[PDB]
Parts: sequence; C-alpha cells; structure tokens
Amino acid sequence: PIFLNVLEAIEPGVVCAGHDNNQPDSFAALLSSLNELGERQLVHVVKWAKALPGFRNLHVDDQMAVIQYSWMGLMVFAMGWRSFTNVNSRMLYFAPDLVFNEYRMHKSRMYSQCVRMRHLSQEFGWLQITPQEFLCMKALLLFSIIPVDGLKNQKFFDELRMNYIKELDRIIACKRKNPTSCSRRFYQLTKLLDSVQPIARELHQFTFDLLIKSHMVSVDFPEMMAEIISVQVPKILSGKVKPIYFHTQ
Ligand SMILES: C[C@]12CC[C@H]3[C@@H](CCC4=CC(=O)CC[C@@]43C)[C@@H]1CC[C@@H]2O
Ligand SMILES: O=C(O)c1cccc(CSCc2ccc(Cl)cc2Cl)c1
Ligand SMILES: O=C(O)c1cccc(CSCc2ccc(Cl)cc2Cl)c1
Repeated sequence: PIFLNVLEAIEPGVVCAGHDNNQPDSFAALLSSLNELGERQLVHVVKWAKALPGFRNLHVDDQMAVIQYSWMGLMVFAMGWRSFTNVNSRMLYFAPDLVFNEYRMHKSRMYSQCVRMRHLSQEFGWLQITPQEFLCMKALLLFSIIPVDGLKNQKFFDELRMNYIKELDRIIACKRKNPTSCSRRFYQLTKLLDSVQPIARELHQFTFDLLIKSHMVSVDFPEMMAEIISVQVPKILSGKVKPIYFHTQ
C-alpha cells in the first residue's frame, strides 16, 4: 500500500495560530490571527505538496500555481476534518489556540461561512469518512483548480490528476464486493469534494474584500497571504482560474 504509506507519512502535524486568547474577541484580532494561521499553514502545505507522489513531474511554475490556487480549499477541508475529530464538529477547530465557538463566529463577521464550514465538517461524520478517504480526498483537492487556458504543461497535470482519482477509487474499493456500494460511495465522495469549492470561493471573496479595506479595519495580513490574495485570488474572482467540478453545478 505504497501510495497511502506516503500520504500517511507526509501529513502535517498540529499548527498553532499564535492567538493570544487573553485578548478580548474582536474582529481585528480574530481575523489577524486567522491570517497568521494561514501564513503558517502555507509553509506546511508547500512542504507537503512537494513530497506528494508525482508532484515534481509538474513544471516548476505549475507547482507554485496549483498550490497558490488551491490552498484555501485544502485548508478548509483539513480544518473540517480537525473539527470533526477533536470536537465532533460542534465548533471550528482552526488550531488548538483558535477554536471558534458561536461568539467567535458572529464577531469574525463570517457567521454564514462558518456555518457552511461546520456543515462541511459534519459531513465527515454523516458519511463516516475513514482517515484513508480523507487523505486521498485532500490530495485531490491540490489538483482541483486551474486556469481556463491551462497550465505550462497541462498534459502532465491531467495524468497526475487522473492517477489521484484512481487512488481514491482504490481506497473506497479495498473493502467491498457487490458494487451498488462502491458506486454509491464514489458518488458521495465526489459530491463532497465538489462541495468544498463554493465555500472556498465565498472565503476567496471575503478575504479579498478584507485585504482591500484592511487598513481601515486594523486587520494584519502577513507577506505571503497579502501577496497571494492580491496576485492570485483575483484570477479566481475574475474567472480566469476555475475549479474542476466532478458533477455539473
Ligand atoms: C483567508 C482567511 C485567513 C486564513 C483562514 C481563512 C478561513 C479558513 C482557514 C482555515 C484554516 O484552518 C487555516 C486558515 C484559513 C485559511 C480566512 C478567511 C478570511 C481570512 O482572511
Ligand atoms: O516558498 C514558499 O514558502 C511559498 C510560498 C507561497 C507559495 C508557494 C508556492 S511555491 C512551490 C514551489 C514549486 C517549485 C519550486 Cl522550485 C519552489 C517552490 Cl517554493 C511557495
Ligand atoms: O503512486 C501513485 O499512485 C501515483 C500517483 C500520482 C502520480 C503518480 C505518477 S504520475 C506523473 C505523470 C506525469 C506526467 C505524465 Cl505524461 C505521466 C505520469 Cl505517470 C503515481
């Protein structure tokens, strides 16, 4: 089971937000912390993507590209998994030092999005996602958003992505026999993967808006997040980069 040994080996540990929970909950302080958390998770995402099977087959510019388009979806999905395993999805477990309860949801001014993330989180429970299904789904999220005109080497990207689809099909299928089941299950996992995208997009709009007005509102964006949110998020927002959906929406 080489493919899973690797996914299971390179999975990131806990990342702390650095939030001072002694501060009173405020928009400026909650969002600044979520932003630092994002900066910190990006270092780990980069290191993890580059250790994935087949990832350095991609053109070097394409490597930076797929990471910079898909981090939001990756991080949302993983946070939903954390939330699911650490607090049965009752709260959003951004990090051990930044757990959102209902008060933090309203104060962050992202109540509706948080609610949608909580929903995502509860699906892991509703569908009984195994840890192997989770790891393979999250790997496939690295490959689920690309420019409409293609990458530098799109042919490589297509092959890699096809392979990651087959690995997920394999993880479902090391277990079952009479194949209504395997067929139903693949359908649920692809539907769940698709559902990450509309949420990632709401958060794209949100953080963009907020970067634009950050000075007026005392929210800090660190270097990389400011750069990625000014340079790559708008390509998504302007429709020049789009998610790859399994089913028509
Ligand atoms: C992008 C963002 C900072 C980073 C947040 C993001 C919401 C989802 C999220 C979950 C994580 O586990 C890491 C941080 C991130 C990626 C936030 C929405 C508004 C804020 O600007
Ligand atoms: O280097 C970083 O920490 C960073 C920060 C934000 C976004 C990305 C995407 S780069 C992924 C990558 C691909 C190829 C090479 Cl040579 C080198 C790299 Cl770092 C990387
Ligand atoms: O072990 C695996 O499952 C695995 C998973 C993903 C990718 C790869 C290697 S694919 C990388 C690749 C890139 C371009 C082309 Cl044309 C052809 C290929 Cl085979 C192997």
